[PDB]
Amino acid sequence: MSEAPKKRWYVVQAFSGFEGRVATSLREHIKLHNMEDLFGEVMVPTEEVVEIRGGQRRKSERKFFPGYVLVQMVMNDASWHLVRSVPRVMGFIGGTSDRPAPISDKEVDAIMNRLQQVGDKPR
Repeated sequence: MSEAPKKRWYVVQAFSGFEGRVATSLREHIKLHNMEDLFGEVMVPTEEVVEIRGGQRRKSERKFFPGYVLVQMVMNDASWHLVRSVPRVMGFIGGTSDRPAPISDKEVDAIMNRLQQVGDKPR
């Protein structure tokens, strides 16, 4: 491209429990529409399976944020339309439901950083 391309991170809203599968669907739709060029690195704050271990106490809460996924890609009419075609997808998260405002790359790292955070010392 005459001008250096810029990659931006976008948030994807999906139903809880299927957030992991939703990401897999992107690879299929993107691979079929050859949109991989736009998608750079998708993030998955949820695991396809769950661990037997759980909160030490029921009163305790979870800092995990299911239903939210981060994906790096360029905002365009193709990808955008491709995202809507993705099944089990509520929509995008940004200023409006038709154009997700881009966020700094460091901000995207903070979101995933929260998932790594654990309640080693519950109070």
